Order: sequence, then C-alpha cells, then structure tokens
Amino acid sequence: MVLYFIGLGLYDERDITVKGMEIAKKCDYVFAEFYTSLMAGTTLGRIQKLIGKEIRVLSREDVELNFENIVLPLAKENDVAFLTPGDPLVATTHAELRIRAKRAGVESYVIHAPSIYSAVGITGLHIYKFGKSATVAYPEGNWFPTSYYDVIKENAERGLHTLLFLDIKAEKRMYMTANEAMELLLKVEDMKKGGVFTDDTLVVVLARAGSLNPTIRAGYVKDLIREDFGDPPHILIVPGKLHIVEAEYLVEIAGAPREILRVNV
Amino acid sequence: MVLYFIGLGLYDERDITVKGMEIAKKCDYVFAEFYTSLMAGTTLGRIQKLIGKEIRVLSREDVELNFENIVLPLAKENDVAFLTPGDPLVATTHAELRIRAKRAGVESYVIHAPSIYSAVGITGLHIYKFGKSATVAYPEGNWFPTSYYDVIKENAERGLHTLLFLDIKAEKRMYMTANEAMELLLKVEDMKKGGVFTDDTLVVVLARAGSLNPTIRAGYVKDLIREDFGDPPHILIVPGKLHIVEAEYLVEIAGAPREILRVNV
Ligand SMILES: Nc1ncnc2c1ncn2[C@@H]1O[C@H](CSCC[C@H](N)C(=O)O)[C@@H](O)[C@H]1O
Repeated sequence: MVLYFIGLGLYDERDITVKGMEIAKKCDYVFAEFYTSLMAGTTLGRIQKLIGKEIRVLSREDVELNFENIVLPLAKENDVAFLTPGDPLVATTHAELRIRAKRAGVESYVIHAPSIYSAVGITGLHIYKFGKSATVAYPEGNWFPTSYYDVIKENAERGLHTLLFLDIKAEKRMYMTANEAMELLLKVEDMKKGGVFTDDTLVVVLARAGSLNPTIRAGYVKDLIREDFGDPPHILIVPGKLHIVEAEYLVEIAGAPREILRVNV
Repeated sequence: MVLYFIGLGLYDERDITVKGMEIAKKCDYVFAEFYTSLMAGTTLGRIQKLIGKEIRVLSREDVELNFENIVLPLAKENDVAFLTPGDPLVATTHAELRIRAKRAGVESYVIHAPSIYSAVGITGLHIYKFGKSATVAYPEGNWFPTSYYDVIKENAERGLHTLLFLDIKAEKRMYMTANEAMELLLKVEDMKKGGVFTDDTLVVVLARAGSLNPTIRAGYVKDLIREDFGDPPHILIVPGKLHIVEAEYLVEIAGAPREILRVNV
C-alpha cells in the first residue's frame, strides 16, 4: 500500500542516496522513467545490479496517461518504487502523480537525491543569486521558441544568474551541447537585438555534474563557442554581475580569464 | 593527496549518496561541520558507523580561519574528506575552500547530496519559477536585517516564488522556525509598508525535508503564524502567482485553503 518516489541523482548508479538504494531493495516492484532525462554515466543494467531488482521502464505515455493503471494497482497491496533521474518532483509534471496516488488510496513518500538545481553550486556561483530558470529548445519547422532569451534578460537586468537546461531527446538519446545553445542564443540575439547574449557575454558551462571529473568552464562566448566540453549532459549558465568571490572561483577553478575580475565584477 | 567535499544530505545519515559513502569509507581522515545546517534525524555516532571512520567536527572558526592549517596539511599526504549537511556548496561559503586547497597544491573533488534548494520540489511548486533566494537572519542588538523583504518584493512583481532560508546559531543551538520568520517579516512590513508580506499573504512551510514524513503546509500567514510545524529545520516560501497545477497540489497535499484554486489570470 506504499509508493516511493526515488531520485537516482545526477550521473551514475552511485548517485542514488543510501536511503533510496535500501528502500528500492525492499520493494516488491520497481518502476523507472527515463523520458524527462537520462543517467548518462551508467546503464539500466548497472542500476538494476546495484539495487538487485528487475526494473520496468515506463514511457512518458505510460506515466502521464496510465500511471494509475500500471503503477498504482500494484502499490495497493505491495511496496512499489518509482525511480526518476535527479530529485523527485523536480521534473515538473510528477508532483501531480502524488495526487493520483491519493485519489487511489495509496500512500506515497519522497526519497530525495541531488539535482542540477543545487549541483550548479559547484560552479562557484552563489545559489541565492539564481533567478528564474529556463530551457533552451531546438527550433523546428516553423517554430522558433525564444522565451529563454527573455528570461536571461530579466534575470541579468536584476543582477541574477540564469540556469539554462539544454534540450534533450531522451528517447533518442540526443543531447544539445553547450556549443549549440550558444549558437542558438547568438541567433536569437541577432533577431531581437536586445544586447543580452553576444560574443562578449560571460558564460559558465557545467558538463557531467555528479561525475568525479566534471567539466567546469567559464569564459566569453567568442572563446567558448567552439570549445570541446566533453560528453553530455551540458548545462549552460549566463551569470549576472559577479561578486568578487564568485569571479575568483571561476578564474581559479573554472579557468576563466583574469579579465572577468575587472569586467564582470 | 586529495580532499573530498561530501554532502551528507537533508535529514539523516542515509541521505548521503552511495558515491559519497564509498569514498568516505576509504579516506584516511574525515572532518565535518554541522553549523551551516541541521540534520534533525541522525547523530554523529550513526554517521560514523555508516562510513566506519572517526569524525572530527570543526567549528565555524576552525573552518573559516584555519581550514588550511587543520585540514589541508593532512590532504597533502592522505585521502581526506570534509563532510557537510545537505550539499556542501549550497547556501554556504565552502566553495572558497576549494581555492585554498588549490593554493596548497591539494586536488579537491565535490560529491553532491540532496539539498533543500531542490527538495522544495516536494511542495508542488515549479522549481523553475523560483527567483532570487534570501535568508531571514535573527536581529542582533540594534541591527535588524531586512534585505530579504526586498527580495520577496522583487520576485513577486515578476510573479516568481521566493525561497527563504532560515537562520541558525549552531553553537547556541538556535534554529529559526517558520513562525519566527513570519513574525519578523510582519514587523518589517510595518516599517516599510510595501504590502509585500501581510496576514493575507499565502505561504508555504517545509519542515524536516528528507524525513519520510516532512511537514508540508500552505496557507495564509494569519492562520499559519501560530501553527506547530514540528522540530526544525524549517524553510519558508512565499509563492508568486500560482499555476493551477501548483494550487491543486498545495490544496491536495499541503492542506491549503480551497479558495486558492480560483486563480486570478
Ligand atoms: N531538511 C530540511 N528541511 C527544511 N529546511 C531545511 C532542511 N535542511 C536545510 N534547511 C534549511 O536551510 C537552512 C541551512 S542553509 C544550508 C543548506 C544546505 N547546503 C543544503 O544544501 O540544504 C536551514 O536553516 C533551513 O532553513
């Protein structure tokens, strides 16, 4: 009669918390979703071996349309686990799955795990200075979305950092790179002429957060746009005016040019 | 030859990530600090038992003034770990310690852990809608901090949620409750009179995130200001304009007034 929402963390099968691992191990049934994101540093087989359980993967449709027909029935008389990359309920639509559980007379509990929202602290940027967050989406057909650009403008206008999630095609395992995102942003700048993102804009790139060897780079677009940040996933950040302490960390830890100590502080 | 910053998580010792546990288990020396936050569900003994190592707890002074004299010296000839609650680089100034490690010729790595910054997702509020964050600090003598009031104001004008970290005096064992935070906010409201925080302001309280049964409550200040949310730590949130799905969750899961379902578009 219990449903556990368990986060898998940032990168590999060891990014789950001990609490999450032990509880998933005691569950009769274990489901997981990999449509909101992926666990780039591991595989389903590796996650299965860690918790010692068979894992049934669920598609977006399985969850959004039939969660109550696939997961909740079993959770009525057994202990069930629902695994998701990152931290549970940070997805966006998953929170309402708890309401579904309620309607079904099922108890649900949340087992947290690291999320990129907090992991970006490794960039040396103060977490309290982050403003509204956004996602850079791939244009397609006649659709050219640009709202993420206005988000940067509004944040930077208030001296706030902007965390930009990059588009991902989970099912096809396709990731948008920090490079492509910068190209897209420059293209949007050229159309809106707001002076929000140019070759001179200072940006931070965080790749493979959760890994023991993530790529943390900071510098001006003109210099990073064609740099190789390694394998995905990549996270792009457009900082607001920096506190000297933030800048010194980007210089010392992220290889930022000394120039930022006088231009972006 | 290495220093590891390892987060212990939100509430108890099992909130550490498996990665963090495995690494800690093999370190020669393990240091820790328990002043940046409160882990209400465990003890030093249990953490020690989990990683099978003796842990030396440091004070804020030990860290801020003598980190390079107490910890770094040992990291030059051994594998050393530094443990902190939640995520080590979120709402703390520990990032700067990585610069000290560098200047001492010590390589450092960061192992993330569940953080309150992302755990707020359990309140049902969209995490991308959060704006600048702030801290509600205890007034000291004639000094009465009020900047957090302005943060709320700014976010609300943009319709963004505001995450308010609550103060903590570890050595004095003082942990600010959401009730005290609200009292302080009302006082600041009387002084500035900006109509930012009143008895009619909707608020969300999250207490002891990470435990299996955290306290999740939403409602008008007038009704929550005298409510018992249980033992600390507590965190206060002032939502901006709500999306219908956020309202439904607050009502269904956090016992908020049904009237908030009638949003003003
Ligand atoms: N489990 C928990 N539940 C509610 N609030 C919490 C919490 N853990 C931390 N906080 C909040 O955050 C403050 C400490 S700020 C340090 C936060 C830490 N690095 C992290 O990543 O979580 C506390 O005073 C409290 O207001």
